Amino acid sequence: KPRQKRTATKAYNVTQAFGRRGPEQTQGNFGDQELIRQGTDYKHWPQIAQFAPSASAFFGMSRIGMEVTPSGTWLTYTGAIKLDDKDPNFKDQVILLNKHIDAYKTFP
Amino acid sequence: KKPRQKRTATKAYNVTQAFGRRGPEQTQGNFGDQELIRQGTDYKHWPQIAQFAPSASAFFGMSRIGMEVTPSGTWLTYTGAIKLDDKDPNFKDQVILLNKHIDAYKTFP
Repeated sequence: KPRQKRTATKAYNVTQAFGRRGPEQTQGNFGDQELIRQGTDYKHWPQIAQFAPSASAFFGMSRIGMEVTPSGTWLTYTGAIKLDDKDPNFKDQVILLNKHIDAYKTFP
Repeated sequence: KKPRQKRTATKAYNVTQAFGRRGPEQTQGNFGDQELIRQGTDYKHWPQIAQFAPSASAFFGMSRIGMEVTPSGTWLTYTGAIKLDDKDPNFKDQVILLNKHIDAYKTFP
């Protein structure tokens, strides 16, 4: 199955499925060590996954493009998802997302 | 009623209804010709498009995720790229299909 259809778990983790966390255009930057090692087994995974798009929304909400580089042919995507600041758990949701965004920068 | 990112477009609740008019601005979607806009996931080639959409795990694993707080609220930003498989015997058809939908809105009201 292609990379975009993989699901990370304890036995096949985020790094294995999706590469090291990092800053470059081809890399993902999301996840602290616990999420990287556990994937969808991570204790707070469903609280993160609520923000992941359906296939329909992915193609409906995003700015989609095609690029061709020496490495290959790429379907590019970009977008933004608004958090509901009336959700009771809003403050915690933001805290959780921020804990995982660029977590790798403090990997010792 | 569902959060925008969990909606599913269909003939009953089409791409415009679920995700707004296509156009060139940000958070504005640019993907879909008139047939896909009207049909969503009922579109005849929807599976050949959906093969490129990430799982929840992949979306958070592959993408560049950010958080933008602005006068309108708090936004989770995402950017990334999905590699097509150059060795897939249907690669040429995939490229044609995606290109047919990217910025299709430019050609119709």
